[PDB]
Formats: sequence, structure tokens, C-alpha cells
Amino acid sequence: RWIARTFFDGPEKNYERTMAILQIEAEKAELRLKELEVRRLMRARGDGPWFHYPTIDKELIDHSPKATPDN
Amino acid sequence: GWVRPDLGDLSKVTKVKTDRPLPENPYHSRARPEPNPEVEGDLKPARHGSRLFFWTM
Repeated sequence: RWIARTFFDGPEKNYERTMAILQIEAEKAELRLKELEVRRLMRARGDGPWFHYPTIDKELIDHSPKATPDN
Repeated sequence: GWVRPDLGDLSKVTKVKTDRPLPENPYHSRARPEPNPEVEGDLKPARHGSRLFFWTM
């Protein structure tokens, strides 16, 4: 009789801790099933800036009437 | 009765007159084409933190 309430508890702490730390899982094992959804299969679209590769900067073009009309 | 154009000639870029239609929509100018959309969003921190293997925080 004087062992439990001196030391520990029953189905009020070790239950609903199982219900507690098993809600840190469905936002962990499911976001890890979105990286494979997105990173490996992005793929040919390249919409989200992960496969964004630099090509050229069009700022350095010129527009003056350069001295040959047919160029 | 003509002029001796000493130095004023062959310089001083002018304008002439509007004679013909200006060729807008030039030689081909096919497309841009379209860009890809961006994200503005809202910078929140990590949802539970770094989610790597066990790695709580």
C-alpha cells in the first residue's frame, strides 16, 4: 500500500505519455515522406529553388547602335 | 553659293522626321518565355527541429 504513492504512478503518467510522444512521430515520419516526394522527384520542372542552376546574366548586354548595321 | 563646313559636319547626332512606321515587334521576338513562380510565405522555424535521424532539437 505504501510503495506506489511513495515512489511512482500507474495509468495516469505512463499512459498519455505514450499518447504524447506518439504525436511527435506523425509529424516526423511523414515529413520524411515528403523529402523523397519532392527532392528526388522534383524533377524536370525545377520550380522550387533546389535544382536552380545559373545560366547567364542578361544585365551585361548592350543596346547601342553599334557601328555595323547588319550584325 | 555653298558653305565651307569646317568642323560642324560629321558630328552632332540629329533627329530627322517621322516618315514610315517604326518597326515595333522586331525581327522575330518569339517569346520571353514564362518564368517560374516564387515563394514569399512566412519564415517560421523548423517544425520539430532538423529531423535527421533521432535529433530532437
